[PDB]
Amino acid sequence: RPRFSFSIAAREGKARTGTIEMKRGVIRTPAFMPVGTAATVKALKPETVRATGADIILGNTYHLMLRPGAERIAKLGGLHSFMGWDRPILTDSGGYQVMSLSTKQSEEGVTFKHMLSPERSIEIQHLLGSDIVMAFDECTPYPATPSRAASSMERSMRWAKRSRDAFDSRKEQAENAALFGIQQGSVFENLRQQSADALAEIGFDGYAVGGLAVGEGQDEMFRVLDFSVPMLPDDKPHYLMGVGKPDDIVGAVERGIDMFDCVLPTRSGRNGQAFTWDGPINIRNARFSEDLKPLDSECHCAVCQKWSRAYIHHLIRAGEILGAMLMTEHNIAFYQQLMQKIRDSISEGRFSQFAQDFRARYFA
Amino acid sequence: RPRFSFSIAAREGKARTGTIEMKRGVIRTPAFMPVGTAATVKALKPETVRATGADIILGNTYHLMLRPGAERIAKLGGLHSFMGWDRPILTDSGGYQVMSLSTKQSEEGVTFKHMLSPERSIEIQHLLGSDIVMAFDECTPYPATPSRAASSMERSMRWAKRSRDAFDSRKEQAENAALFGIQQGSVFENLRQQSADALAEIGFDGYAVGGLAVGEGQDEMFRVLDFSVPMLPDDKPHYLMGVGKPDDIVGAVERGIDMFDCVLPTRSGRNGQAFTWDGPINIRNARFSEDLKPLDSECHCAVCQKWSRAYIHHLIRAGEILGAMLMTEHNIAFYQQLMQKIRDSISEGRFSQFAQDFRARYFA
Ligand SMILES: O=c1[nH]cnc2cc3nc(NCCN4CCOCC4)[nH]c3cc12
Ligand SMILES: O=c1[nH]cnc2cc3nc(NCCN4CCOCC4)[nH]c3cc12
Ligand SMILES: [Zn+2]
Ligand SMILES: [Zn+2]
Repeated sequence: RPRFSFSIAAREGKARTGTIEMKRGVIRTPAFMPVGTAATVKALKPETVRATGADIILGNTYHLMLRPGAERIAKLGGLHSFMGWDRPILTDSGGYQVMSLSTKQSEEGVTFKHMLSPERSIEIQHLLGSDIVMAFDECTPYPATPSRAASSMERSMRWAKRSRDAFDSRKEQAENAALFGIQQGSVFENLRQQSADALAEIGFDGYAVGGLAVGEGQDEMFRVLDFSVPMLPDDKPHYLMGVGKPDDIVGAVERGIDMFDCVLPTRSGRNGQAFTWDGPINIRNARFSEDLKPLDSECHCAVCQKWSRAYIHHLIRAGEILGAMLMTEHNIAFYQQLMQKIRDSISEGRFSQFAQDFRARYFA
Repeated sequence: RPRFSFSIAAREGKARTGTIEMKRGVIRTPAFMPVGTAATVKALKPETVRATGADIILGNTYHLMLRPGAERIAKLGGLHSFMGWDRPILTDSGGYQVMSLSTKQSEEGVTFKHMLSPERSIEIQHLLGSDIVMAFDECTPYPATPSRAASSMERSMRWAKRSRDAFDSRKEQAENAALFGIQQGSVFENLRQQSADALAEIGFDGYAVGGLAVGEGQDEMFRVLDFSVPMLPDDKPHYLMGVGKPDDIVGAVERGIDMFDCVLPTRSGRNGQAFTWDGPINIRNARFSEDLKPLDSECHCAVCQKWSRAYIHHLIRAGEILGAMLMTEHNIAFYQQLMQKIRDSISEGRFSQFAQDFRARYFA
């Protein structure tokens, strides 16, 4: 019923658990968003994505704005109808992948081989029918000089204001969707503070920590999160973009993050990597050829209820589509079970113990 | 409950409809068997294969005997457990693909780059836990001289007797599975008769028409079926190997065939060809880019209940796994709906009219 309502039900240290209520559904936080690259979570029907426990998916905009195109998807009834996912979708701005997959940069926006600006990005996300819209920003490369990081962040803040204005100008979008801003500033505490101040001044429904998971490594990422997350408004969701491995997620939650997206469970799945409570395994390895156990001994997913490591080993080695399907369903389910354990442990005031127990076993 | 019981419930001309009862399930005839190439019906979970209406699948033996190997599959609990399909499986002998995918031929069997003989084939199928076992034969190439066809057929008949003996020697196989013989003789009526006589003398649970769908074309295939099928025992199932397109199936049923297998619905599915009552379409074609209709307007499958041509067009053009999944599920469901319409129309004594109506619309 509500457009966007974030409620925090429980806390432990910097960690929070709660819910975001939106018109298309409730999102339990901390949340993991499976990534839909070109209007599909690779190798999964939407009903299967939901069966794993996902409340919301991320829709990449960059590919969709090229093919089939945002106007075409709108003509076909919007992204939800098009792909058959009726729950919330968070769309990215399209700019991150422009820089990584295409470019000419200016104050207006980015030209690439088309022009993408804050205004055009917001309109594209509107045409897709996004529930959570990301402001159009610039992900500062790493490493960056303080001066380069500063000028980059400042441009992102101007683009954040333009994103806000474009979103607010579209009545139907403002009434039915939410808008998140993205903090920049590289690894520099003062710039992160200036960025947080600028975003709070403008005002958003949620705040992402941008500019991380770009090669800096976990120690440095955690160091930056240590000071950066407390700068954001406490009463709104905190979203860490493009993170990450299970241990990255646990540590980020310990530091105040409420939302995550990553291609790892899907991409790894197709490549033969399965996540387990005892760490990742490569199912192609010969040691699994006669292993009748499920991928993970505790996992509640449909794959682990029915098929053996030996069978999935065979499928992946044979290049069979079903191999990709089963690995992906399991990995996404594993990620959702991780999030559920995180939510329950915070709710119960035993998250610290969970984090310690998780790491001891995962890295044994 | 029974090992193998074929009952004919209704007839119209040469067409029959009925059931084969086996320990793992009932098979409604005329039946279409989706093909499982390497212990998977490509891009489908077994539950989805069943949801389309399939009563039985065909398991290719050739690939499995190489990897993971028949002894390994037996150690892992058999093919049914391995792949998660608990209903009947018909296994081929492995010899057809040896000739088409690998060879040295002799009276003992075939050597290839391993030796495959009637005895080894039967043992492999036993290790897999097959419900319907195919005799090991030789598919005569087309065209063939009468003398070459004759010597080839005669060798197949000797191999059929050896297959029978090997099957009967394995108590557990003889008690729980069925054995089909394969008629040869190329396009020659006298040789087809000699082959049928030899097979009936030995005695099988079912009889396949071999040596067809090997380049002869539909007119010639139908011509050979016209005289060949009546030579087989009327009271046992008739199985046409490797057929075929929807119109091939309808015409073969008109000529007395009860069982079919073909890679077309699965293989075509992955390649972008969808079967419809108005003929096949290629979903990649630009004309489908904004088409909100389902693949077929009447189809009862889950794919046609939920997704548009436009979406599947997008998926297939993007090389997305979900595209292969949806196309394959629809095509297999379409084939099963065809078989259901065939069964109902024969039961109701209106199959002739159905065949005419089907062809008029399919080829309009
Ligand atoms: O500042 C950002 N602004 C807008 N989008 C982003 C997306 C981002 N994605 C990553 N990292 C992705 C890490 N992946 C891990 C798996 O393999 C692919 C890379 N960092 C990101 C930062 C930003
Ligand atoms: O005498 C036979 N003996 C044992 N196995 C067979 C398998 C057979 N498979 C075909 N034809 C297959 C036709 N396919 C159509 C679809 O594209 C691939 C070929 N004909 C066949 C004949 C025999
Ligand atoms: Zn699992
Ligand atoms: Zn359909």
